[PDB]
Amino acid sequence: ARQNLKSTDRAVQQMLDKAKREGIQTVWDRYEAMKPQCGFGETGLCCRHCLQGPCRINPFGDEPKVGICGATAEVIVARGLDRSIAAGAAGHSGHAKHLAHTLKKAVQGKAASYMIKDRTKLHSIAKRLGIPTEGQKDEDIALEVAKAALADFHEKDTPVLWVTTVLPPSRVKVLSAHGLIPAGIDHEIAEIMHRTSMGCDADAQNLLLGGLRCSLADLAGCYMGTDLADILFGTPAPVVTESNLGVLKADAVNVAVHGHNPVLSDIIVSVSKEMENEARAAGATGINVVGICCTGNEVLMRHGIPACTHSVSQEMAMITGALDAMILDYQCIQPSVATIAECTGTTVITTMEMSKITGATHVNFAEEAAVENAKQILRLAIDTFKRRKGKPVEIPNIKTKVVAGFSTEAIINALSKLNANDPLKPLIDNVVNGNIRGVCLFAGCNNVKVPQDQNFTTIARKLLKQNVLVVATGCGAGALMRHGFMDPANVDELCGDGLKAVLTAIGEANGLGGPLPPVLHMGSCVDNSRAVALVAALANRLGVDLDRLPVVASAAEAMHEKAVAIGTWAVTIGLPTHIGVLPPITGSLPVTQILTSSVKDITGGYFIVELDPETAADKLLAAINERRAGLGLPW
Amino acid sequence: ARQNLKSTDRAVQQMLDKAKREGIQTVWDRYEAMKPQCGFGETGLCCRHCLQGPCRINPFGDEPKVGICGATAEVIVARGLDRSIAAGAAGHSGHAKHLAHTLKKAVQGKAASYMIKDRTKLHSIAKRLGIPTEGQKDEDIALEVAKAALADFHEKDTPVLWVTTVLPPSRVKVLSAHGLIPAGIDHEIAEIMHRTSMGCDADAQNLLLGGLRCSLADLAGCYMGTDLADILFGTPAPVVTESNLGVLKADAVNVAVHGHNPVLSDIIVSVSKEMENEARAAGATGINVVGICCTGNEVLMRHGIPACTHSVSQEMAMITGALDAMILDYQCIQPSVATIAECTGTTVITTMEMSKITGATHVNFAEEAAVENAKQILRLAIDTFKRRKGKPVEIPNIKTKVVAGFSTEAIINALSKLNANDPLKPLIDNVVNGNIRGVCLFAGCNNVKVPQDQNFTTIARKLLKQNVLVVATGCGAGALMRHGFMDPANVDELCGDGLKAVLTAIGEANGLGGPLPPVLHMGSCVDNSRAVALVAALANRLGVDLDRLPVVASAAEAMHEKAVAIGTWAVTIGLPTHIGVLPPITGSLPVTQILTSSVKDITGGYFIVELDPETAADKLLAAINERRAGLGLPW
Ligand code: SF4
Ligand code: SF4
Ligand code: FES
Ligand code: FES
Ligand SMILES: [Fe+3]
Ligand SMILES: [Fe+3]
Repeated sequence: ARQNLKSTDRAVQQMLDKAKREGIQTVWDRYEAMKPQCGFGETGLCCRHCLQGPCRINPFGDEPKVGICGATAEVIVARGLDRSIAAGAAGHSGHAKHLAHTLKKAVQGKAASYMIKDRTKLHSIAKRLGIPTEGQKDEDIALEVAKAALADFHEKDTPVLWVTTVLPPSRVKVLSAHGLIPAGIDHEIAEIMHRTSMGCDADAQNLLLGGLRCSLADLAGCYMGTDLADILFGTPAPVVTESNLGVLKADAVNVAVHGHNPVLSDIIVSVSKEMENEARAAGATGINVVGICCTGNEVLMRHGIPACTHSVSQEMAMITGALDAMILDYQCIQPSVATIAECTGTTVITTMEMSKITGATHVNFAEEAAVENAKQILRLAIDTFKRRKGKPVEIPNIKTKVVAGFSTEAIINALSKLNANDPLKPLIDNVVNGNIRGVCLFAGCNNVKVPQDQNFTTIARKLLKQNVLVVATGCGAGALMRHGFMDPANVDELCGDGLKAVLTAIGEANGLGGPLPPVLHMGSCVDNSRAVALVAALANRLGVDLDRLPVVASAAEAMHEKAVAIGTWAVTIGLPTHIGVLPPITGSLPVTQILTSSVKDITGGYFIVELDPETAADKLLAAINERRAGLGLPW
Repeated sequence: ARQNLKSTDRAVQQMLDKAKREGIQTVWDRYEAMKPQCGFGETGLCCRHCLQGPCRINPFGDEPKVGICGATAEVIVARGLDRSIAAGAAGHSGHAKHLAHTLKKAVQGKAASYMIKDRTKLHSIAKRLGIPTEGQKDEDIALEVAKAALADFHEKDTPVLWVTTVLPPSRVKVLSAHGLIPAGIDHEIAEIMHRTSMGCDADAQNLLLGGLRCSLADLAGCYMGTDLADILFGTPAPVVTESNLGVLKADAVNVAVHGHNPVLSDIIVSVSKEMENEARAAGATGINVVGICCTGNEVLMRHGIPACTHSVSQEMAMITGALDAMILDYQCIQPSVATIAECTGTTVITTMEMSKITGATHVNFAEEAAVENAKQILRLAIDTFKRRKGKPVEIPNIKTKVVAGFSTEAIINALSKLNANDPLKPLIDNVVNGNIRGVCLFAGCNNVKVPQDQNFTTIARKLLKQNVLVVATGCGAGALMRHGFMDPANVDELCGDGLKAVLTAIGEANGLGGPLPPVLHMGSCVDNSRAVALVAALANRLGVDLDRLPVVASAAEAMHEKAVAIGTWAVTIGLPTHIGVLPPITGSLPVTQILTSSVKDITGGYFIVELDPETAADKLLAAINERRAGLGLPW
């Protein structure tokens, strides 16, 4: 088996060979077993929204041509897409809401393991929301912020403030004119589920406008999540760490935090440090916390916790034989981990009531008892380490250096070393003079249909050589970090001369041995909201709307409904947005044309669907350069 | 073509012949074109919750056996079902919320077309909710009720009051012990969409418990909808009217109200009466408003507006050639109506922003301008009548007499004529002495897979002969009314001697020429909440929980996600609940076993899946009789 056809990560390839000889089924094996996949589903031409279904429509040929109730291909495709957007928005609803309740508990004295760690961020959020701070106690300010967060989930006398206060007024005006500003986060989710149910909305344009509005409810959840996590756990600043499977250590208790919410992982990290002696009593060197997926990104960004792996290759951490525990909250966890754990010895532990996996151990994690619950969880990990005494493990000796922690505040601060009172100006100067061609955000998942990381690295290499400033989040950041794109030592190899000059000038002004890394890691998937903050700040500084900026996004290997939601809000706020996997929309040309073309006339953004990464890079460059030309700039 | 294989309604058969010779495609033709339907979808063994899909699992045989992410058949089936429940709950969220906003506007002076029509109901709801009334203005009481309604959509310091205040404390306690009381209506909908997204909840029991909780959010929406509609439009009392296509009149402007919300249809009815002279100026006798689906049920129950048709046969009203307008809000409207309108001349008019149909005319309907918007809509209808001057129409001369309007208040009042201060006692006495074997609620849709009305009438006939008191809502009530089950003249033919004696004694005490009708029409689908009120009142009077009462439900020909949600809350509140179509759960035996068996140990209710109606009737009788035996009663 040619493992490089499955993943371009050599550590993953090594574990795939191990899984094969041990007879352990992987995500790639389950994919092979699924081929050929259903063409109706692949194109979006299937509906199960009532008990008269399933209905399907032949992409081409003869009957069936229409759903039983009369639903056309346009309607069916648009309804399916809208439900995916709502599902993504719901995941970010759950995440943000979790943090809002935690902040509220903390400042009410009900969860002493949590506290206001970033007072400056708290006050800045309060001011943005219009909440008074002068003469007010921090705990009361925080209580008001938490109440405002929770209020954005339902209808009230104002729209969703985590949309209207985070985008420039001109953008809010454009969106309002089209009826696209959400009334409430969970309100929009419910309205999508209603309008897409049988015998309701049956006009493609109307349905898709609803989807754009629900995508902004998702944006609000993301931005709220980042805001609240920064208050509770600290705003990221530049950090140095490592990534890939080689960060596991045979002589340590290896504990992966996996899922999404720092409410959980942040405490695991702090408590693990207090349990060092207890781990040593058990014959370990200590507890080695490592990250998977977004919650890994959260603790990487804030604490420099090394990232083990991401997304599609998550099972491979277990295959090493050295993963003593995998601590889960929710989202993007392959439920296969629960059965693979039987083979590998790993203790898989769920912690949230709405996210259990048959065969896992469930240990409820209450914010009110976070430290004690964390100790219980970590003691299971220690017991597991003891059980593998004398057992061979195979940790690929493969890892990269990673510089990360580029929050928007961190980026502005780094730039301020070149211009203290106008920090964005040096960036803009270099866009204008051509040293920086534009900005591309890589975001989102890996997808088993695409050799792992192949689209991210192929596109990033082409853009970097063309002097594009590249930023990344989520498992896109994960892909790029595992392939060396966050190691400043690789700037000479990867970057165009203009971009190199800029990364070097900024790094040198920040007292570094040299440049910023080739790609700036802006955090987890909710932290795509940080990229919004940066872009909106640039828009405001320039006095133009986001759809005039040379900024694009690429979900190069997208998988989750959350990726569909984020991609859709990227388009809604005005960005050309690449998706590198086939979305289930191709069964309807009219829907495809709306999403890739006519939406430009509504929001200024648009999707670029392109499965070939070299071609995608060309299309992204063309989009950046069109923006440059629109600003009167050379390109 | 043997049209009786499609529908057992002779008026529908006649219109099917007309559609055939005119080449107009119908729902039955679109169904035929869809055969054979996908077996993966039919069994629930398909997942499209991420862009790695579509995934499927062979019901039997070889691979694929598991989803790409590791999702088992149990997980996939349970996640799909949970999303259907959430979608149903969302439709009732939208409906109830619409009414809450309307009530609020009315009493704030912003929508003068609306008012408090049922003051007694307003005060009784206030008291149930714990809202003070003494010394308070009606408008302020109503404002508090509307605010309480809107508050139940989100988390707050109390659970959903439209669950906890409408079920007996012992039932609330059972549900609370299992964590099943909703925190907020839209909150639960969003949590379902989150937990069922990729890489989240992956334990069938955990998922299904979540579904039961979300079904109670649906119950709350239903009960809220009925409560608010009764306040605004009046609580139904016994009425006499007619049903089936023969209620259309060639010499009148025929206007169908179709969809769900009385906010719209109630005004159409009142305004149509004011426009009689304008219709006569146009050469009509007047405006003949007729009902389709639930909004038809709403105006039938309150005003005796005749019901034209229901559910699967809705297109047939248009095929007569005499339907001048079809006025739509949302839900259960086949979008085919928009294209069929081109052939038939009918003006199809949408009115709600989130429910448009390509090719229809959209006329926005604002509560703030209800009368003017209604006149605009009706003037389109009048213009349409004028266009068919001299054109032959074919209205089947087929209709039945219908006695309806049996709200729970109406039922209690009718019983009170036998016992003024203990109205429920005569009903209970007759259950105990065997004159009434038990109670069966028929609810829900028709479904093109089942010859229209065949399950409803077959099951009802068997139960009535066995002295079961039958009540009905929605298009189940529609089926039964179109086949004569709401005409008291048919009591001798249909009813067992015991039931006849009871219906006669109650009717005679209410001053009738004779009995109540064979089946009691309790209203629209949200008015399934009326049946809950009745059953809960019986439970409270007897001092036992609902799962000890000889009461069952049958969604004999279910279709919509709303039917799945209602069926699931029927089970959750403790009822044996029949479904007469194949739900997409058979691909997982463990899920099937939970829903049809082990859930008894949680809530006392359970599903009875049975496609053969004679067998379903036997199973329903067995369930009733088991309840009788549990109470120590003969059977
Ligand atoms: S909603 Fe329409 S297209 Fe979808 S399953 Fe039902 S009948 Fe088929
Ligand atoms: S969630 Fe799992 S089972 Fe569903 S489509 Fe994605 S990979 Fe397949
Ligand atoms: S027919 Fe395959 S996804 Fe429905
Ligand atoms: S394979 Fe047919 S419903 Fe998906
Ligand atoms: Fe993530
Ligand atoms: Fe209905």
